[PDB]
Amino acid sequence: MTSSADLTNLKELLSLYKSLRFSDSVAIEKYNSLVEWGTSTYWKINSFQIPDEIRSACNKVLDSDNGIDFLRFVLLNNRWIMEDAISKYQSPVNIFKLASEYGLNIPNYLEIEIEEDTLFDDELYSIMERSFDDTFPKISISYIKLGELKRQVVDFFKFSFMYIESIKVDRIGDNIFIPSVITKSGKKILVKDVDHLIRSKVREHTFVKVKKKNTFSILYDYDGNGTETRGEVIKRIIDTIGRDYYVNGKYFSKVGIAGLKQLTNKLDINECATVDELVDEINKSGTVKRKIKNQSVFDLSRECLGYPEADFITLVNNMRFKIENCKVVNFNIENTNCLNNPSIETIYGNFNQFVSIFNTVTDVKKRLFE
Amino acid sequence: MTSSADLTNLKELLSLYKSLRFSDSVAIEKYNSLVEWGTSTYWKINSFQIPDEIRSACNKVLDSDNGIDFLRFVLLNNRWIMEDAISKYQSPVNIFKLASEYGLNIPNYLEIEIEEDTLFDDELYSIMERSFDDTFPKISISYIKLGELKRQVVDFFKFSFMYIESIKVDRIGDNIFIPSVITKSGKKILVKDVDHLIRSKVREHTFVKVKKKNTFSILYDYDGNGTETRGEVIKRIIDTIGRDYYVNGKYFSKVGIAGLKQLTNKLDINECATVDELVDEINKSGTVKRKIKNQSVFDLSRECLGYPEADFITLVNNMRFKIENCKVVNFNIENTNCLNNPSIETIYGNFNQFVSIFNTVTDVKKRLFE
Repeated sequence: MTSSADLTNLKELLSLYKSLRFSDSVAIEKYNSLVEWGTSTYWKINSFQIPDEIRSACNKVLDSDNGIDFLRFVLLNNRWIMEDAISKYQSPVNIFKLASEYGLNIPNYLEIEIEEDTLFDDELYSIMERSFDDTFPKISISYIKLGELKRQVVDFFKFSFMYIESIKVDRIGDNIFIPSVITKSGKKILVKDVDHLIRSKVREHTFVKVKKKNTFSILYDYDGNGTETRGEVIKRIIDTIGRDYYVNGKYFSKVGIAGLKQLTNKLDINECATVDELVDEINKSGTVKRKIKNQSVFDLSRECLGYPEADFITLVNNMRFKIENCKVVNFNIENTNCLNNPSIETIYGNFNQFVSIFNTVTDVKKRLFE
Repeated sequence: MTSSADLTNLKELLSLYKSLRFSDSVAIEKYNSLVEWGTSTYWKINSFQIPDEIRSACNKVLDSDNGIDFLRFVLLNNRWIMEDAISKYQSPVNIFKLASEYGLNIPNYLEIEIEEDTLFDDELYSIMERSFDDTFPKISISYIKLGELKRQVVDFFKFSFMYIESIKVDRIGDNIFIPSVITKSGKKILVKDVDHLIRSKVREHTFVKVKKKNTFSILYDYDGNGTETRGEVIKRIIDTIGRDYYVNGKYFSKVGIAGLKQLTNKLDINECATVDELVDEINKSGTVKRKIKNQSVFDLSRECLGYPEADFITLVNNMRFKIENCKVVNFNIENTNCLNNPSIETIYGNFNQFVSIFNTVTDVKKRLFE
């Protein structure tokens, strides 16, 4: 009832099971048939970097069914609100509960049992809309029918032209802000990130397409006559936001102790909340002092920010400056073409942080070999 | 006067000279200094596939000075008209003469000796414009100052709105055509390739931007409100050109014996100008007959055209057909979304050739095992 034949079949399963990733075709078809046979005899056979707070719970709930290949999160308001995962056999009904058990933000799952496949209308979405209470701006009303791995998607909306007057920031978390487009008619409009704002060509004192929906209203993508190149937009908005914010990831952040933070990082020392604490920690560290001594404020304050080696220079050589006491007080870029390079604008938006850490390292280097 | 030291220096030059491609930095700086020393002691230390007619002469004239890293050709009217090459020390004055000696099309080099760097005006370009006699549509008036590796570029022009009425082909070579936009005012307008035409939202019976210049007038790129997706354009133009042309490279070509040509290619046989010659050559070839027998007209007439394996199917499954005697007489695609894929439109434009070779292989397979 157990022979050598089954042994041979399972041996081939053994050998090619973890060569399945890139096997040859006959192996994959044989495996489809041998998972078949063994199951009745042997019973076993555009998103970006999500930091770890979510990846831990992801690693747990992916153990709930090995058909799960990814998890689908909506990033909103600096929150990862899962809605489902790409599973092959497990209906997400356990999955959102699990993700709730593992610290993943889930929505208010108010799913009307649908018998006949239908698309929702005025009430059919409105009433669920009240019942949802989405402090998160999620506008896709989708219903999962259990028995499938897809969904029914309903959403209705208008669009018009709104007259912007100015652009703002709005704190949403720790030191983090978003743009709230302010209109000549006293209304605020939302966007997703900084790059949504950029892509829009958003400026002041004109009309633009906006998609108006009842619970939320979102600044509509762009469709018009674009002659205003990207760099001009980047420069304009970087000035408009103010000189106190740099751009971290999808968001802003004020310049502050994070400079001392990164710097203490780069020199293998303890956290120093103030500057004299820093100079002390350096001074007692003969190696850190002696490895500052050989360097320049410029090379060091750019190595503490990881700009690659060179294109930094194509930037630097494109602006004029204002210095006293060997210390930057002002600066301004005058040729805007370089910003049209991708690797360039990531450095440009991230500049005021570099200026500040530069002044700081200047000061410590002055007072240390003082 | 020759010692062991020089031996050591040249040995390092020897070792790292052809590691220079990806050496480490000290090696490259040492090499900069040792090319220096040895030269006084040892005296030695968006273009696409250009077919070989030009690459042979390229390989010769790149031997004229090893500072030459590429050659810059302007492709025009199915001709590779060189204008210079990226040389580091050799002024192109010998290079265009060389390229003339090796069968490379050169322009009419009428260069006014400039003393003071200046930009040309009405006469200053016009007179040279007559003297040039460019049966090729090259509009860049650039002057090389000898003593540099750059140029002075002058060109002035207007633009307006022209009312197209229809679109045409125009034979330029062997079996090759171009589009000549025909306007409601009886004028013809030029373009570079098919893709210029595509990325031009070109249709019938409306106004579009055109850049008007004295000797040539060129259909201006697009800048307007684009809501008409790419696939719709592809379909429209493929129909407009006619059912007798497929798209080879940047150009068109009539369907014809090239089918028999490619087919004879794929089956390792002699050229057969007519179909019965073909059936004979197959019939006497027992191996070729016997390797047709196992196949299907479809798989074979798609292998003779190299469509990869699969997306062909996403195409095929998107159109309706018209067959008699197991032989396609008509077809028409009804879902246009797939054309927005790049690998898809290259197959779509190249279709009528496939239809024709399909009918042919059907016929030979019928008459052979007849």
